Amino acid sequence: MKLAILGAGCYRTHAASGITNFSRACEVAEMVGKPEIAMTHSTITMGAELKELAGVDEVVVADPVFDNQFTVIDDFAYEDVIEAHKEDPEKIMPQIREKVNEVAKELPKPPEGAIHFTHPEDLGFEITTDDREAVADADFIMTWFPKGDMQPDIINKFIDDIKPGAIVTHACTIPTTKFYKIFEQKHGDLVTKPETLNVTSYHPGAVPEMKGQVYIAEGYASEDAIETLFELGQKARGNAYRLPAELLGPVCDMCSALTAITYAGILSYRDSVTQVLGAPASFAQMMAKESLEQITALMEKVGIDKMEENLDPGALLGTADSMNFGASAEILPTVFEILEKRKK
Amino acid sequence: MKLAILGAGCYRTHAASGITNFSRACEVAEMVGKPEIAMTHSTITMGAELKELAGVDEVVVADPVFDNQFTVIDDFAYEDVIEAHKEDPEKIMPQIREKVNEVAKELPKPPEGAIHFTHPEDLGFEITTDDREAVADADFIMTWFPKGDMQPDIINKFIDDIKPGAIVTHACTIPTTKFYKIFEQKHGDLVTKPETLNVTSYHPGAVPEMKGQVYIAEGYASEDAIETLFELGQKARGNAYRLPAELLGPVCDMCSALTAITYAGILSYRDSVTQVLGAPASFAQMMAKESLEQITALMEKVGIDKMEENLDPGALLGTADSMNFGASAEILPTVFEILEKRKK
Amino acid sequence: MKLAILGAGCYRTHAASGITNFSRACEVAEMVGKPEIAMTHSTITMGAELKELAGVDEVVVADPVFDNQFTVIDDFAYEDVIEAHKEDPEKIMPQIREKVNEVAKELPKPPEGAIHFTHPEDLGFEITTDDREAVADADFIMTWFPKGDMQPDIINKFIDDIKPGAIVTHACTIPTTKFYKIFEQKHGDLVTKPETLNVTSYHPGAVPEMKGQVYIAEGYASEDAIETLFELGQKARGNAYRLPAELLGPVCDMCSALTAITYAGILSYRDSVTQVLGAPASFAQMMAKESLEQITALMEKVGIDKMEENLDPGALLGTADSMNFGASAEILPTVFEILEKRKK
Amino acid sequence: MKLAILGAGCYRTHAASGITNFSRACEVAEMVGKPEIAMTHSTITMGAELKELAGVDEVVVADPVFDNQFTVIDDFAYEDVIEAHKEDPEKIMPQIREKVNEVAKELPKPPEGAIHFTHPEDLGFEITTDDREAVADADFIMTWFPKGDMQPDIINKFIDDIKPGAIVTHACTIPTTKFYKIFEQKHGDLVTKPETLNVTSYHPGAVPEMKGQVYIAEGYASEDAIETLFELGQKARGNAYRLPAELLGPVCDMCSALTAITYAGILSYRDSVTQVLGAPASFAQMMAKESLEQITALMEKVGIDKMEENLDPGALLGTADSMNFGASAEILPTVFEILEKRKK
Amino acid sequence: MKLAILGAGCYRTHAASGITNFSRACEVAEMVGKPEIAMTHSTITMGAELKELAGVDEVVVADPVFDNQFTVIDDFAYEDVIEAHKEDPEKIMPQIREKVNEVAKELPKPPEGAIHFTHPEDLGFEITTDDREAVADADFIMTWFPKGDMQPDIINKFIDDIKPGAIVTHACTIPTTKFYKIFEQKHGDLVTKPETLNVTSYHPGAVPEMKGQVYIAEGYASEDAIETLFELGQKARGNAYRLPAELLGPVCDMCSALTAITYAGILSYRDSVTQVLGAPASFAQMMAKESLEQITALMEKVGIDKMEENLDPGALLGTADSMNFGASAEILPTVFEILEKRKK
Ligand SMILES: Cc1c(O)nc(CC(=O)O)c(C)c1OP(=O)(O)OC[C@H]1O[C@@H](n2cnc3c(=O)[nH]c(N)nc32)[C@H](O)[C@@H]1O
Ligand SMILES: Cc1c(O)nc(CC(=O)O)c(C)c1OP(=O)(O)OC[C@H]1O[C@@H](n2cnc3c(=O)[nH]c(N)nc32)[C@H](O)[C@@H]1O
Ligand SMILES: Cc1c(O)nc(CC(=O)O)c(C)c1OP(=O)(O)OC[C@H]1O[C@@H](n2cnc3c(=O)[nH]c(N)nc32)[C@H](O)[C@@H]1O
Ligand SMILES: Cc1c(O)nc(CC(=O)O)c(C)c1OP(=O)(O)OC[C@H]1O[C@@H](n2cnc3c(=O)[nH]c(N)nc32)[C@H](O)[C@@H]1O
Ligand SMILES: Cc1c(O)nc(CC(=O)O)c(C)c1OP(=O)(O)OC[C@H]1O[C@@H](n2cnc3c(=O)[nH]c(N)nc32)[C@H](O)[C@@H]1O
Ligand SMILES: [Fe+3]
Ligand SMILES: [Fe+3]
Ligand SMILES: [Fe+3]
Ligand SMILES: [Fe+3]
Ligand SMILES: [Fe+3]
Ligand SMILES: [Fe+3]
Ligand SMILES: [Fe+3]
Ligand SMILES: [Fe+3]
Ligand SMILES: [Fe+3]
Ligand SMILES: [Fe+3]
Ligand SMILES: [Fe+3]
Repeated sequence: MKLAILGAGCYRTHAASGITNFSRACEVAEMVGKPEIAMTHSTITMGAELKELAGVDEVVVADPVFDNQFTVIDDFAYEDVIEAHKEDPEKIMPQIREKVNEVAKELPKPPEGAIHFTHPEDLGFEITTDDREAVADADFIMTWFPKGDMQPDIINKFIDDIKPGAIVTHACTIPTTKFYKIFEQKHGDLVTKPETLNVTSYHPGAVPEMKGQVYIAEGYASEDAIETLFELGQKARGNAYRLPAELLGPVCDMCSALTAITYAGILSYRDSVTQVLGAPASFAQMMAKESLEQITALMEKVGIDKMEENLDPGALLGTADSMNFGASAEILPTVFEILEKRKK
Repeated sequence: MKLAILGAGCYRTHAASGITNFSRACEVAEMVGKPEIAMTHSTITMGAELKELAGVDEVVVADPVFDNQFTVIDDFAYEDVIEAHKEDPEKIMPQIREKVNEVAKELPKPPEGAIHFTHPEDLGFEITTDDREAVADADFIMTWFPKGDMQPDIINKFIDDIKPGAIVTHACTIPTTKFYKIFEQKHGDLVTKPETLNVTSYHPGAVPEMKGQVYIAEGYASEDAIETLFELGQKARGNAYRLPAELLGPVCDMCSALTAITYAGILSYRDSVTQVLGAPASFAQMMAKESLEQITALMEKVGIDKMEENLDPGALLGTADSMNFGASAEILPTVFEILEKRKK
Repeated sequence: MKLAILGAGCYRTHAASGITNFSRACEVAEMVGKPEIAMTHSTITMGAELKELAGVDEVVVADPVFDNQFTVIDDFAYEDVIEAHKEDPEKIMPQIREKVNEVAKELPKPPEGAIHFTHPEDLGFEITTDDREAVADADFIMTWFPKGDMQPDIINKFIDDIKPGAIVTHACTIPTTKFYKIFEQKHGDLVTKPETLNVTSYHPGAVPEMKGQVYIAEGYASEDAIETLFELGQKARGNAYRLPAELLGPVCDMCSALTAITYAGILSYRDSVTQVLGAPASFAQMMAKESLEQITALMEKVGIDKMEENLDPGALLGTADSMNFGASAEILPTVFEILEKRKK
Repeated sequence: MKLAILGAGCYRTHAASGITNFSRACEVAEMVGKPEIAMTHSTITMGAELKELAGVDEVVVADPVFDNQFTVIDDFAYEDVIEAHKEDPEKIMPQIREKVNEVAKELPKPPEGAIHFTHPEDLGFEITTDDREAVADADFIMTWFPKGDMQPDIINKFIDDIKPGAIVTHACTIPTTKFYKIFEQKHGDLVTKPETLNVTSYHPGAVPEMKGQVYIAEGYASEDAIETLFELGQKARGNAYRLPAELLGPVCDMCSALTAITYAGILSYRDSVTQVLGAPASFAQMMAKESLEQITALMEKVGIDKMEENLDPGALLGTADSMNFGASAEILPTVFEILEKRKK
Repeated sequence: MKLAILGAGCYRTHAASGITNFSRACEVAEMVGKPEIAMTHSTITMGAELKELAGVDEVVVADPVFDNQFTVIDDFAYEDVIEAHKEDPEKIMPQIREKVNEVAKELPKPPEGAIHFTHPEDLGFEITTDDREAVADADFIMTWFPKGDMQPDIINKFIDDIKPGAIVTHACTIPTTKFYKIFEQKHGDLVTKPETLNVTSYHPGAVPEMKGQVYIAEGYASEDAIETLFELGQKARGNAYRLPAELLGPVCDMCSALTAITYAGILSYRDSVTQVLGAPASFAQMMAKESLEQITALMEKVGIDKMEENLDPGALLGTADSMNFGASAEILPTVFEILEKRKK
């Protein structure tokens, strides 16, 4: 298998957030005995995992920055980073963040400059600035691009060079639907077998040097492609989730808390209805559909900031008690406390 | 099992059509050795099949007509009808149609009058005019009502008397969606297990005294209820089809020919794409979706009578040839002949 | 009239398909006594037809490739191609395909390289690499561009240089709706007469060197512009079809077979209903709308590959027979055979 | 031709409005020399016109009120009403209104009581309380029913007694779409020619005893039926309008003023664009669509009462002047005055 | 405050229209005693107003044209332009238009060439060709770009250089919704405070050198940002309007006349209903919604050019009279005259 990584990333925004570390990269470095992995970031971490843990034989990284100001900070010893991450990463992260922040004051932003600590060539990756050459014969094209509306112009330079059947993954900067539309080939004048590509995601939560795990979007790749990528992700990232593409946004670090609350509510309510009340799941679903749709419509109509002046949180208290049994009895206590505090 | 048939039917429109006979009723009469079944019609045929072939122990028929002018024509011997249907039903059907047509000139229409040839009491059915009493303890309520907008007022008289879990079937005079809405119980003030009913269909093609077979709508009954009814229908009607409720209309005697052509086209096209061209089914589906949606939208925009002045049938000929292989090669010959004759 | 062709095309994918030839180009070459037309392809064939058969006085072809590796293969004599196409094109096409395939191994793809056999300058066309200069004073701008999402950036370089009222046509790589949006001028601050353009298509089936005919999209150009282009296409391509723009995709070589089957079904069903049954076309249309919409919705809900496990093909057989008369009786035989073979 | 009028009407709400008279009924009375027509109202006026001016040979009026308290006020001489309506109807209308108002204090509302001044039997109409018998053999069924949600139960008693092809008209108390749904016969089990009815309207503006004219809804009857009814209406009501059914509501006495303003604006704007600016009508239409849709959406979003706090009327003044030429220059003066007075 | 103007504009289309002048620029020149303002145009006028009347301390103009053929016409004395605009601008505008038209024959269009009369550096503005440097530290980014589909590629070069919270305004060449989508940042992997921008408009009617006033789109910026911009616009442009973004198009110089007519109708009808009839505004709104929606749907269904053959203008006359009172009585006279002339 040949992996082509399109976009090496820059550390600057990771450092600037103040809240990331190298825990996962350090774990992988120790697993495979290659200390330089410990300070990889972004797609370089993910490529090193795929190469060293999942048997991906050939890795190329393409990014225009390699002909510009690709900057490798060498101030930090890999073994010191590994050691700090064994107990408290914040022993060393403040020094790293301060150095990166200083470099980023004058170093241009990508693709003119990028900040790394391990050169990808030292991981056995090929490097290039030519996306067309990187994707040649690639089985897995891992794209890591800026914001979605810039992606068609980037991709259309190399789309016709992609190997038929290749797995192509998108960054969270674009919805899967829109990324797929770049590749979708519909109508034609010559009846030849289409060069179908398998569009999906290989998207980490947080930043991949910090956390394992990976999210694989379903809906736009074959089952075989999803299974292949899921198994790679299990080996390389430590765990993987395959999920409908339309749920990627809702499970990101900004949104997931709300999706999680709502989902826990749906599942708990469903189980109270079917397991204790004894009604069909379809009954739970009909009630849930109307409840979810109407609370969502209220938010959109009046604004999330004005919901309480339209629906007093206290209005729910008396009637919500009626379903306080079974699975829902685990979650309602906290909900009642919250709504009691917020009632008019 | 108790079956409550709500609506006995009238033969008059069957006779008036000029195109029906008693072939199936005669077949069942011979199978079970009860000649009087041979001239049943409508729900009475279906009830006799369920009782005599599918083990339904108790049958009641409710219809207001039993207190009005329920008319049993006795001019025809069951054995003569059976004998005629062994080779040519039209030996006897013209005499039957003429008699029914004459009776129908003065006999009021249902529910004031109804024309039968076998009294249901002679089949071992209970008869009543009270729908509320008929449905008491019934496991299968087979409704056979006039046009859909009259059904809520009829049903609401007995809906609260129905046994929880009962299977309730609707006539083709109402869509399943609308029939279900009569029964749907949504919101409530007391958390008790809902008295869920299993809404479906048991609908024959043509008229049931003429043809076996039955259509069972999916979407609004439990899987167990659909399976129960499907197995009853196999035994009682000789065959059964379970299908999404929304397809009932499209498979009726007025519509099915078009649905059949379109479906045969979809399946043939799909198979050419996947089996010969080697593309994924999803590719066939994306093309089919746009093709079907746009040809449908054209019809709606300009009228079915004006399609050819907008899309010349000849416009399709050259390009349609490009997919002339595999399964599609069986159906395209006739299609090309048709479009060639219709081209501008 | 001045025609500006934007995009000369490359033969490589035509050769690679294994299924095209020069039949139409050869026919035109013989009609006008210019053998070099016989090995034109793509827009060059169409331009030669317009110039030599439809009186278009001035033709310019613009393509960046003219300053890059525009490659004219001279291995094949025009008269040998013409002679072979009189009886069996496959006497010579394999040699041509093999040569093109070999050249295409190393020649860059367009716009860096392109494969032709007749230089457009030898047809009396002006050549340029500047789209802005090509479109100056052009009455007909025939665009032949890659995939639709690349077209705005190409077109916006020259859109303000187009002559008011010009006819502008798009390749099948973009839907007419989306191409039109590039040109649509809505709001403004100075009330001056808009420089309205006439957006349509001039799109051949298959490849134009192989087959005559042309498809002209309606909906986004004046009636006068459509009529002008239709008459040019009749003369230049031998026949023409004008059709709603939204039907272009559905009539392409990949899709047309399905559209053709469905359309033949609609027309046949309509005619049985109106001509034999004697009902209004509106009755046929109401049934057809529901049938088409529901069979399409089923496909989308369960997948084209799973339709039969939801709607048994055999379910249609009994009821479809009821409309077996009139025009529908020509098409139903094949349909019944297909559904009988596929029934559960 | 046989006309069946279903609903005789009651005068009480006409009198109570304080604003109606018998001008049209008096005109018809004088035209045909039958003074008793002068104090007909509602459908009785329209039936008398159809019989006496349009050759309708047979008229029956059905209404339950004929077996209840059908009340004919005889206090007023027809010739005195005719004479007053020659110059000032308000010489006599106050006396009539006061008498009707007094009678209506104790007389039950229809169908238990109804107030007339001319018994329909004295116009040569048959009277009945049985709708089923009235519609027998009727070519034109003029329904005049209360509010739409009561109409299915009324109509379903007689729908199966209607002559195939009959013209059936609805009161303004129901939209044509909903009335049509009562009659629409879709699916069926026996392929016989449907008994298609021609659903339309014959609806007067104001009250028909006061004003001539009639509105005939298009969309749900054959062209022949609409033409027949239009020609009857021209003769009987003095003028007629045929219009899309969906525009009936918008042209009623409550709504028409707004529809008229908007329509005059659309037509004036269109003509300025095409005739003076010289742009295609499609350009005017694209601008008008967005303008109409967005002003409508604003009203719905903020409420008709809050539009000005969102869109200052003065915001339109400067830019609207730019189209002040041609047809629009006739209507803009008043509009500018209005918006100037309303500006913030 | 730092204002970055992205796009200096070109006068050529203003001159070519034949209908603009420098009235507002001259007024501002006289107000602040800087004659060179009198022949500014486009964003330069607006920048000079903001600097000289609204206290904006720092103005930079970025445009690629400054490194190409930025052309300052010096044939006209500022004081002569000011003097002419005191009484009749057409004393001098024809000479200006002719000169500009001649220059524009050979000068390339922007961004290769642009026509001005006052160099922005002579107004105290910084000039640059680098948008990224112009937006650095800018509080108000006034963009003035060509057609919307070119804007993402322009903006994405500098979007990450914008100061958090900056106000960013768009030209009328793009809808606010689409411009906002360029900037919208949705999902993310690191929970840091988003760098929210305040997207709105600062759009003049006509051309800003001719007319004061400005339109500020609501919906995509904070209330504080809208208020800030509204107050700047009041001072700098002389008046300002804040309105829902979706109404910008409808109030442009091409569309406003129709929007104005319709809005005046809505307000007049509403007031007749509430103030004279005494009904709730919600009653007026329900009627208006149906009227507006249906007249709009008719236009779309049949075409703006075919409305009268479907809805006779005369059909409205009789019923529209019924609401002829109150506010509507001011506007109906003209409407009735128009519809009377147009009736069939
Ligand atoms: C900071 C950051 C991050 O955490 N996550 C993601 C993706 C995700 O979470 O799904 C991205 C894109 C990112 O931004 P970053 O700037 O680190 O990476 C973008 C990369 O994208 C590269 N790039 C820009 N244009 C091109 C191009 O035309 N081709 C290629 N191959 N790389 C390109 C840049 O130089 C840069 O290395
Ligand atoms: C002729 C005919 C037919 O072939 N198929 C169907 C149904 C289908 O194909 O799905 C119907 C309804 C039908 O009409 P028919 O008039 O034969 O049957 C309607 C029956 O419905 C009965 N009925 C009317 N009102 C009531 C009521 O309130 N309760 C009951 N139980 N039956 C009622 C009538 O008296 C009559 O016997
Ligand atoms: C092979 C092929 C084909 O059969 N049909 C179509 C259109 C259709 O069926 O509707 C296209 C576009 C095509 O692709 P091909 O690569 O042959 O043609 C695209 C042409 O488009 C040219 N091109 C690319 N960028 C530009 C540009 O900016 N301007 C112009 N004028 N041509 C351009 C290319 O160099 C090339 O000659
Ligand atoms: C006052 C009034 C009016 O001006 N316009 C309309 C219609 C329109 O403008 O389109 C109606 C219905 C009306 O109400 P009105 O009460 O005058 O008329 C309703 C009539 O409808 C009759 N009616 C009620 N139920 C039935 C029924 O079952 N059958 C028949 N035939 N008439 C019925 C009533 O007794 C009454 O005579
Ligand atoms: C004539 C004209 C006008 O009246 N109004 C508007 C806007 C509105 O009414 O809302 C525009 C855009 C216009 O077109 P004009 O050609 O005058 O202005 C476009 C400007 O936009 C500049 N431009 C083009 N590309 C870029 C770019 O990448 N960056 C910047 N800063 N300016 C650019 C051009 O050189 C030019 O000066
Ligand atoms: Fe991400
Ligand atoms: Fe998210
Ligand atoms: Fe049926
Ligand atoms: Fe049907
Ligand atoms: Fe681009
Ligand atoms: Fe094509
Ligand atoms: Fe297609
Ligand atoms: Fe009315
Ligand atoms: Fe109305
Ligand atoms: Fe503008
Ligand atoms: Fe506009």
